[PDB]
Amino acid sequence: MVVKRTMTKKFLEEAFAGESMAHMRYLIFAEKAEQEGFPNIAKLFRAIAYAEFVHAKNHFIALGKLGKTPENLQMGIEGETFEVEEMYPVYNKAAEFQGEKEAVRTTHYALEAEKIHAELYRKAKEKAEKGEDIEIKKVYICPICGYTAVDEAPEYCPVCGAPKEKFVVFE
Amino acid sequence: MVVKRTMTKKFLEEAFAGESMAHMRYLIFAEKAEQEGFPNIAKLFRAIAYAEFVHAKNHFIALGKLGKTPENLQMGIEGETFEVEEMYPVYNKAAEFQGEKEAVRTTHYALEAEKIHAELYRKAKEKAEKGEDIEIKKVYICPICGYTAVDEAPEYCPVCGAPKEKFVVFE
Amino acid sequence: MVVKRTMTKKFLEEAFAGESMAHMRYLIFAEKAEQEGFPNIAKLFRAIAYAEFVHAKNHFIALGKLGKTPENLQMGIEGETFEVEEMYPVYNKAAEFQGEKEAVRTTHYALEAEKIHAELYRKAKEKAEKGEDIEIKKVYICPICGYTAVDEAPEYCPVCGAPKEKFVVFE
Amino acid sequence: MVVKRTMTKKFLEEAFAGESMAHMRYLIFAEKAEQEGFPNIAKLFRAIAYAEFVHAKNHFIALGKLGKTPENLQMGIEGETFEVEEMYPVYNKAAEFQGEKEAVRTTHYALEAEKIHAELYRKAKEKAEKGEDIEIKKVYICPICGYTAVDEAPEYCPVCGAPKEKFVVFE
Ligand SMILES: [Fe+3]
Ligand SMILES: [Fe+3]
Ligand SMILES: [Fe+3]
Ligand SMILES: [Fe+3]
Ligand SMILES: [Fe+3]
Ligand SMILES: [Fe+3]
Ligand SMILES: [Fe+3]
Ligand SMILES: [Fe+3]
Ligand SMILES: [Fe+3]
Ligand SMILES: [Fe+3]
Repeated sequence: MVVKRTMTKKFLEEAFAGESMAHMRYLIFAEKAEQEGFPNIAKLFRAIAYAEFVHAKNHFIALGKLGKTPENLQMGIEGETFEVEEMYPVYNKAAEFQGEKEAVRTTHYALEAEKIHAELYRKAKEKAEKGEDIEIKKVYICPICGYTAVDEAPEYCPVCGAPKEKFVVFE
Repeated sequence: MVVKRTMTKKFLEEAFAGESMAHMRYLIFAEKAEQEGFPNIAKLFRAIAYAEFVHAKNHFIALGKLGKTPENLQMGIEGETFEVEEMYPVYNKAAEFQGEKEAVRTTHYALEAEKIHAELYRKAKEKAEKGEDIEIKKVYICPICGYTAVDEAPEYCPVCGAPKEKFVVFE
Repeated sequence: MVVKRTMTKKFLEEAFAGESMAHMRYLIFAEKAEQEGFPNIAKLFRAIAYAEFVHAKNHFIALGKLGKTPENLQMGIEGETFEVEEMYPVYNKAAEFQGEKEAVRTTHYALEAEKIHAELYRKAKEKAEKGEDIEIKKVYICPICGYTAVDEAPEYCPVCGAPKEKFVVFE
Repeated sequence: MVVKRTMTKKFLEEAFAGESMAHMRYLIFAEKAEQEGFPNIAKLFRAIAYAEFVHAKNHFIALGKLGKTPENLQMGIEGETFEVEEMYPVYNKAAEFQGEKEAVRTTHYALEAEKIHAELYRKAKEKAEKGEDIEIKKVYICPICGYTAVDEAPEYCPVCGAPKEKFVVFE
């Protein structure tokens, strides 16, 4: 059963946030580990990242935030709406005011790529509240700007300008 | 250049935290979607999670926290030590005092399964600054509690008693 | 009109928190300043603390949480209930587990003296929704572990045992 | 002895923040209460606010953040520098971007009056490390924009435009 007392709820939320941070950091370290002359350290990094994922999933289930697929899609829709309507524009404008190139560039990349996720989730929710699965194949993702390309893949990136060969395929 | 202003650094740290949380949530959503008759929505969730990973990696690179393997290995060691020694016993004590079965069980699993990551990382560091690669193969991870079993794997999980075949191998 | 946007609401809440912390810090600084040989620096600290109070009051008015007293007492009642019931026992248990004399002593002084505020506020609210002011006089307070003594004053503080002459009277 | 373990430090810092918030809220409620037909409610509000101040002071001393006046003034100097350089300009620009009148007005009042506090603290500090007290009298504070006037007080407020009769005297 979901926890009700406030303090244990706060503690579990903080634990989930920490475990997610740890898993993401380990994933980031693994890429550089495999990019250097130590191919077998990325194995350990990915295994322990999976362990942190398991811990975070256990914490998430403990709070009882998981339901059916339509509710998960609704939560994703709300999260995506908050990430490209309120947070990122303000962060980009603050970074412009303070005058630093890297933060402005990163938020520029992240600001223009999040507008599609909400549409995809809404389509999935409209097609999932009845008993049927959507049709999709060979989703392309950029490794430099995170740009969701569905089915067809543009020859060059309309955000950074990377060639189509550089993309990663999820099928 | 690395971000030196305080407000932009705080903004980017919060954005990194949000992206990591979103990526973890999307991975959990995909895991749930595989369990129902929607194999394609799991693909969509995985692709969007990889996009969130790219966003968070760009945010992490902007802050300049990434370097060579010894430094991020030491960072992982510090994080694991902090997680095992201080936070988890306190959370377990608080959950025991308030009296939630789920929080106590999850914290018990976490504090009993997280003890080996620090030792593994500590050993690995003193070989990744001289120039060689670690000799570890075929790592095992439990899918319920998450206990890193290196090379050989026990017949049953000492923490939860899961069968051997349930283990997720990495090689 | 009240502030409706989420991001700027969060910004104003954080600013209010910072102003309150600064005002508390200045009020604490003034007491030590007057304890030494500088009676004018205490005056400067008091004036600057009042300026911070004005800032925080403006921030509070902007967010729109201040209104008529009959409904205003409810926020204080809820805050006192949360402080006495949930937050403080957990902190006391954690400080006992980690083993710090100062934290345990401070929490023990805290939870045992915060119990009367909720009762006083409930009585004030249920006597003050008809247009009449409550009949109360000479509220006493201990200067070490403040225990809200109403009207009459005990000879010694039941919590710390301080003499009666040290009580700070309000009239 | 100062608290050294991390979790107790976090808990005590959160408690201090909560107590400061409670004190400020109670002060504002008292000021509203005395503005209407109930005079004696403000007495109770101010008494319990003093109790919250005592609790916050105990928590602050527990973390051992208090020293002599020379070093005490440094914390105020740094706080004012951060408040007037980083936080308020960014908050004002964000409020301008989102387009709300109240937040822009409050931040405009706040950012134009905090520049003199750092100078006052520095002037007090240079005279404090030698062993003597500064000379100051009749400090005026505006009650609708927080504006520190030293000795002489202008006829009209150069920020809001209030007459010099409305000010409050801190002697
Ligand atoms: Fe963990
Ligand atoms: Fe996103
Ligand atoms: Fe791209
Ligand atoms: Fe297990
Ligand atoms: Fe301020
Ligand atoms: Fe209280
Ligand atoms: Fe007492
Ligand atoms: Fe209180
Ligand atoms: Fe200030
Ligand atoms: Fe003014």
